[PDB]
Amino acid sequence: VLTQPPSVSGSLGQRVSITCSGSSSNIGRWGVNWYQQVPGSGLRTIIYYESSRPSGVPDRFSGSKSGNTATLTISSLQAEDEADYFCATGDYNIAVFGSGTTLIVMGQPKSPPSVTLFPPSTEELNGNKATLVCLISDFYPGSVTVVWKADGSTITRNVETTRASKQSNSKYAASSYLSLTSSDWKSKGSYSCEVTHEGSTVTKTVKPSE
Amino acid sequence: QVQLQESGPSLVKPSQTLSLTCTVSGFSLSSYSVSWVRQAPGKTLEWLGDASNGGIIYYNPALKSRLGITRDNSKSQVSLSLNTITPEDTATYYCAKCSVGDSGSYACTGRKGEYVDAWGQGLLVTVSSASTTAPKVYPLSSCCGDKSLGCLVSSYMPEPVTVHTFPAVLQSSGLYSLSSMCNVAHPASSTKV
Repeated sequence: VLTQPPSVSGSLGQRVSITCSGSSSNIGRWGVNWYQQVPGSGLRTIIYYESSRPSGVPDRFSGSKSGNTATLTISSLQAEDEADYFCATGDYNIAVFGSGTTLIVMGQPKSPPSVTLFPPSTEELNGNKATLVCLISDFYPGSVTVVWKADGSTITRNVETTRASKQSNSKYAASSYLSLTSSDWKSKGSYSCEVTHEGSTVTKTVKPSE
Repeated sequence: QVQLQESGPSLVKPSQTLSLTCTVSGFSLSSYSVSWVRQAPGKTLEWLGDASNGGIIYYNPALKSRLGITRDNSKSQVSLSLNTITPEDTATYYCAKCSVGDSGSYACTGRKGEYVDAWGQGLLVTVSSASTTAPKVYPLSSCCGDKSLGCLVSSYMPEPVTVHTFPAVLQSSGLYSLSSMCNVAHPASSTKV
């Protein structure tokens, strides 16, 4: 396996580069290719051999090789470059890949988390089960913490929360669920989804009266 | 244009055989090599094997005892079978079109002009004993008084599902659930809503 830095950071417009370290039997012997992978999507080849660009790949992307290390450079970082990057070549009898680098775009301003907390439905309670859905949208950075309350008391019973995601606006999103029974939702008077974000709580609450 | 489509069961039980087919179009397998690679969740890429335009099959020696790859130019298909699977074989499986009939190295690398010029979309195959479950979907509204819609595709298996949609969560029930900011589509369950 070729070694790549786990992450590289830069702000918009900066020059950033990503290295790929191997040996004389791979990077030292063969050309080196690079693949771009946007989170959730597939793969795209952006550089091959030395610094060749497939059609459609802008000239901001370039590559070079020095000894047993290959370097992928973005001369001016843009927002659509936030993705993972993998180097690729061959060894004696196998294909080898780099361990991958997440390219992080830093220097962004903060945004408040939009929380539309929803109660379950009449079909769910007729099948005696309650699914509280706490959706969180548009915040930077992505390190929010959600604490559920039942009339003002901590809850860790049946709490699953997707970690910080990334849609398409250079921000982060997350969803949290409360998979409790029918009586458990009808018992208490009010449940709340308390979301923390850099020292800011945006609590929402619907009570079973409606 | 050029297109590569991965097909096969996306949920296989451990110890069974995982089989996939890549059907290609827009180009002839007599002209270009085709590679299979996979990416386990949150991990890097792993090479499975290559199938050159001359019928030569190159394997990852770490997987050769379980791996078989076949190439049918007449049907424009390159297939893979992987037996004796375990959850370590859960991955997104990609086929890929090489720019040449046979590259100097493996997985379409090596010499000048040799690169993957078209990637498949990938097919996530989950290795698990769970049963294929079509999701129970409901609407999500907040009609409880305010001074001011989402979907509830819950309890399905396996991933993925297609619909601001959120990534799914793995509840303790062993099933997946997600929501969106309604048309949901679970290809493994064959159901549409």
